[PDB]
Amino acid sequence: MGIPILKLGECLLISIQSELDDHTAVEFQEDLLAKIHETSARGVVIDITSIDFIDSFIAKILGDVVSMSKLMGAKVVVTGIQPAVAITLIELGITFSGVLSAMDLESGLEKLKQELGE
Amino acid sequence: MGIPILKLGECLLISIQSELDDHTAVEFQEDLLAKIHETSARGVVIDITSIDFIDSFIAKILGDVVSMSKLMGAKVVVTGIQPAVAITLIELGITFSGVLSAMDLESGLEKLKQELGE
Amino acid sequence: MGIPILKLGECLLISIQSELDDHTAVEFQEDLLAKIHETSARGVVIDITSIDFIDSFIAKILGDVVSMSKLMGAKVVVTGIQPAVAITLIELGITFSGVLSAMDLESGLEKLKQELGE
Amino acid sequence: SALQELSAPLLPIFEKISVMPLIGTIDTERAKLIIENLLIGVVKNRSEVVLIDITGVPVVDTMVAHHIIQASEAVRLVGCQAMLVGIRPEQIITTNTMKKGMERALALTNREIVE
Amino acid sequence: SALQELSAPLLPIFEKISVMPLIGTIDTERAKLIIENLLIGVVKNRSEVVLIDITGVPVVDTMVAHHIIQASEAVRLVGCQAMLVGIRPEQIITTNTMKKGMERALALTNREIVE
Amino acid sequence: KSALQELSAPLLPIFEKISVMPLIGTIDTERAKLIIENLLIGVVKNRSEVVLIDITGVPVVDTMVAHHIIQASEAVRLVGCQAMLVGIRPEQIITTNTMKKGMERALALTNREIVE
Amino acid sequence: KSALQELSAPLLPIFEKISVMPLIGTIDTERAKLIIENLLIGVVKNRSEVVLIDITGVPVVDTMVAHHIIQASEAVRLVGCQAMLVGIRPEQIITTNTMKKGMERALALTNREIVE
Amino acid sequence: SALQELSAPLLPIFEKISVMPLIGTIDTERAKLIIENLLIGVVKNRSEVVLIDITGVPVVDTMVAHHIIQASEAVRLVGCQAMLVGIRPEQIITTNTMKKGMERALALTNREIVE
Amino acid sequence: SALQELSAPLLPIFEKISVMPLIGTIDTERAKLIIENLLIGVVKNRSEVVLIDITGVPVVDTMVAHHIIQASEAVRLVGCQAMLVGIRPEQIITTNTMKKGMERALALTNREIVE
Repeated sequence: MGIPILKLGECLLISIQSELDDHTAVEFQEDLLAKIHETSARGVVIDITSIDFIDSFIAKILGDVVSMSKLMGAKVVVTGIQPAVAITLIELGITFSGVLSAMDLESGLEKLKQELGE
Repeated sequence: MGIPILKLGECLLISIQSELDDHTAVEFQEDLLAKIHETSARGVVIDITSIDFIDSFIAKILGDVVSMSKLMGAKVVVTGIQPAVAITLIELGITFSGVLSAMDLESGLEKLKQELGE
Repeated sequence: MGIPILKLGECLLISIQSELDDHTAVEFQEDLLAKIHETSARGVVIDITSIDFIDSFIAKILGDVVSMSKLMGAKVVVTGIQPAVAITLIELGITFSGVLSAMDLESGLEKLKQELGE
Repeated sequence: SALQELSAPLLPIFEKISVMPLIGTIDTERAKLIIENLLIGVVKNRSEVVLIDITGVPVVDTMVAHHIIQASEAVRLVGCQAMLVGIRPEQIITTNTMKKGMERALALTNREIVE
Repeated sequence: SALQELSAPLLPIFEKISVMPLIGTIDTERAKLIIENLLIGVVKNRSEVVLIDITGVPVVDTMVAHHIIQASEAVRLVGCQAMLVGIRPEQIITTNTMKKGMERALALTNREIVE
Repeated sequence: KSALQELSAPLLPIFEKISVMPLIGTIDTERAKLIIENLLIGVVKNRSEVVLIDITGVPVVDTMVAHHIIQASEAVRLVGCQAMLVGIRPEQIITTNTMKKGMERALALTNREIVE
Repeated sequence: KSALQELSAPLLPIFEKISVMPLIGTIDTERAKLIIENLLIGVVKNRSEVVLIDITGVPVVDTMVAHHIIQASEAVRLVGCQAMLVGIRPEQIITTNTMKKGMERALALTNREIVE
Repeated sequence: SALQELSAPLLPIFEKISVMPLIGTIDTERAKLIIENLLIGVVKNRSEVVLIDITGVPVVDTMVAHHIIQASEAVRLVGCQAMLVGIRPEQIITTNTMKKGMERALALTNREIVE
Repeated sequence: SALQELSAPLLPIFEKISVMPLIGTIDTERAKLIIENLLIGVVKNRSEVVLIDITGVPVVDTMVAHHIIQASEAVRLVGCQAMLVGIRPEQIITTNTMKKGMERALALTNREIVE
């Protein structure tokens, strides 16, 4: 499907396969938000570890959906950014404060267990 | 290709979006044990909440990946079995002892962390 | 002369009467900074309840003396704000962070004196 | 008539926004800020859980969620929608539902509910 | 073009009423009972403090005062005006102010605000 | 044919389900419910008609029967009514919303507490 | 049409009732059981077939699905099999004597003990 | 060379830069970043204690002191020289000396060094 | 180019040897004893993990190991390779990894790590 099915213990856990287009990523923002409407979770975990290339057009969407789902009412971490994509993501001039990027998926939920439910 | 895998620390929260044939499923089945032995695995949580129907060309594989992955050295649970897909297992020669089924992806970790750790 | 500073012990209250002139706004800016220079204050509470409307040139002055007295070294607290002038403060480039606003004068010292030294 | 809504539990004071997605209703600002000093209302919830889409001028709504902070404590916009967050030509606390925004409202004024 | 909104502070489902001096708005008899049992809401307030007046028929307003008693639990008229209640052609629990009717609702489900 | 209606019997506060029958020959559940009320000693029972829509014009065979059990053994309660069922009332009795919270206060009136 | 067999929905052990419906055409007692098993969850459930005479030759819709519901409902149990009904023996599942001492051990499997 | 400079102690490691103020060394932007997903290096330093001076290109230097804020965590520069700090074309955490930079790096990994 | 590592966390000393396996760079013996007494460097390491291989030069290298044991204290070696120790024409304390080599350095000077 490209999008996963996602539900995990008063949080969420969304994975992302290898993708290249912004015809997938436009509905993908609605595919993430429509779950967090019905499922009332106080934080998602987006994982972009499998990707090796994100263009400057698609980097707006992942540069938005962190700020989008915060406005919905859930914190957003982004886990496992590759070194190739993390260089070219800066050329999209970010103001990333509120990203809370962990290193891998195992230490990712240890951060949202610290934020949610102390 | 299609079906991902993701780790949580001595666990494996694999998912299934939609299944078509055994050629995808054997590619999925070969992806499972190759991702077992690469890391150290203790328990695999299989999510099957998004399958409409099944047949014995496919259900024989999913009815035996319990018997595959138990011998590899890890327990397994099959969480989220659909009502219509469970009644299509009546033709099978039932050996589903210790398959340790659950109801949803949250309760998979409830019946797996009881077996292992705090 | 109509804008009387008054000590209360490490805190300097003030009031503002019915203003109708920008000539007050150049008279008023001096005595606020001069009294806070001589008296070693640590927090100034401003009461602006008796105004119906503040012109954009005057709100440029009153919106800056919350920073000059902050740069002088005392936390400014603006209390007693009529709501009908806040709509006129919408179109102004208001970045009122750290101004620590309140509602009435009891809400002045229950906020600032709590948040300063005690 | 044209009169939207106002409630008042008075330790906070919150409100409900119905479906009037037109820019001609500036009155939802001017019916809120009149009581913000007529009673001692500390924190508030806009609670726009029922709505379809904003036109494209939300500065009657996303700026009145700033000038409440000039009069009083903060604002807790509850329950944005799918097409609502999907357009942002433009911060705030923005929790999820009404049953948890009231929990942090007492928590930001040091109260809680157990028995 | 009809609106009688509600809310949900996590056990009870209280309701708000602006001035609807008519009989074509029969919806508050029906649009309350369907959300009453959609989510499990125990206590249901009325909060009709802004209402002048009741013309000749609170029969709808008193049927629903005894509907939800035998549907789920204990309605509460909140702050009925003194000029309004003088209409008496012809029980239930009630209060004076919206801020304390919620507190005595919490006592009838055995919870209380702490600190 | 359909003369079977319903009965069950859990631990001592019993209940009796009622599925859909909007007829006027419903005198059986007026009778066969009271039969088990002293065939076994059940103190408090239920009615559980959360799926029954609707009654035509006869609460006299539906709520005065909730007064025999007040004097047979003890205080039956209605478990859930649909909003359009009770939406007409040209007509008291303890009731509840669902079975999972109606059976809670059933144990309160008969001195039991389900906790661990 | 008699579009009912029975199904109740109490607290988490969600049991069931079955009258004398001894015919293979009543396959409706399967999907009506399966669809509720993910509507709410259910960590155990009962059947309570205390009134049934008799299963003709088909336990393959009754006792076969009892392990085809272990896949979702976590160890269903039979409650109160009749005397002559167990004379049927073509060829397991937890059973008990009756509801009042079947519910209690069905409460033991969900961390709930009766305390007064 | 192409394998320029690194080590790998206990969980928060460091980096080290000797005198090479040439734009052709783009490797210290990249060759450190390959190690960050190689092992889980949470906090890492820079220690440019001997470098005079960055001419007009801290894009290879300061922007790669923004990647680890989005890769793992909390990069910190150790002892910028007295002449380099006057050169500022354009934040983060930074320090003076490697031993005191390590200790306040161990507070962001919740350990210490004293017996 | 003819300079390798002026390097210290200053209670012990770290040092890294990258690829220069040739007899001409004796300066890692000269310039490393310079900073050795320029500060209070008790323990120091080598960490020659990237070194394949030593041709005929331990006659410079192990003479350095004869010096700090009679200058200050107990130099140690971290991470000799497989084919590196296979060269044996012809001692000291060695370890395997840098993260655990520091522990045996701190245990030799009585310091431990909590948490």
